[PDB]
Amino acid sequence: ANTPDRLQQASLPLLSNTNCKKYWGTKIKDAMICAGASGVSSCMGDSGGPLVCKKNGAWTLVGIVSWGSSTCSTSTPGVYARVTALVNWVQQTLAAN
Amino acid sequence: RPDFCLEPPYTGPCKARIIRYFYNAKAGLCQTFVYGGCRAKRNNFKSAEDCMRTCGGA
Amino acid sequence: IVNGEEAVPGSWPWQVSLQDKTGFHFCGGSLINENWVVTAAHCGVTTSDVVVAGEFDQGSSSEKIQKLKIAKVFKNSKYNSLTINNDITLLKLSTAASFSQTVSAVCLPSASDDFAAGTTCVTTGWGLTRY
Amino acid sequence: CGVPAIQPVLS
Repeated sequence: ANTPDRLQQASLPLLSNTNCKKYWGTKIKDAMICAGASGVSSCMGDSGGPLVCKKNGAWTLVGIVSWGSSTCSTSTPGVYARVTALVNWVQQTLAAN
Repeated sequence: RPDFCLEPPYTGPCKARIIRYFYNAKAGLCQTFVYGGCRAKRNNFKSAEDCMRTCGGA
Repeated sequence: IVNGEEAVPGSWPWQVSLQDKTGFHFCGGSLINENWVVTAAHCGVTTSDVVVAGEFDQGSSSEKIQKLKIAKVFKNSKYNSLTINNDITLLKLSTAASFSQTVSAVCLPSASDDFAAGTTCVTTGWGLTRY
Repeated sequence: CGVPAIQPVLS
């Protein structure tokens, strides 16, 4: 009931909202993207961390660890904030402060 | 003694790791627990005192 | 993370740990530049929490870890307490991170970008390893 | 951005 000492990593795939919705149904929203059910699961203490994807050889922020199964089940999809949807907002703020 | 004070601590679907206080009807006092960050229940306070005033000896 | 492997020290240089004044870690975060961290809305960061960059082993004291402060916490106005949507929050660093080879920055996608389903991405963090 | 100094592994 204690978090890891050394930082951790796990490799998981992205899902299609469609396919993610096979599990979460309507709880899935526009600014949400899913990844997981592959045998690894984000869990308590991981929120606000990153789901990065290799774009053009560069790791890109694709989502922020948000929510999911209440027992960090590794068979269900993990739901992350969808950065492509919030990126506009990110920029208006950076660009204003 | 609102009946929510009887409810067991609720972590939630979110994945953060926040310390909150709930009311433990069995021991008659507020304890701490890890709330996930969203969709809280009412037996979940930000301080033990609030928790004591609200569910105190419920 | 559950069923993940332990990382190669310093390989995900954007990853920060958000912690309270007493040192307790409650959420991860990621660096997008010398001055800004993108973390989740519901993490509920404040200007009293501290951003900690450079760490890997939170047990080891002997590490070149930068321990920065929060100037402004920008919670996304559209975030939803109940639906958990638009769960994002920027943090303006009171004091910029010194980008080292363990304190780099991640790339923001373009609003225009489209990451195909099946793409193998990676997630990191110091969260429970078992529920 | 996105290019770390120490390469990550098994990723």
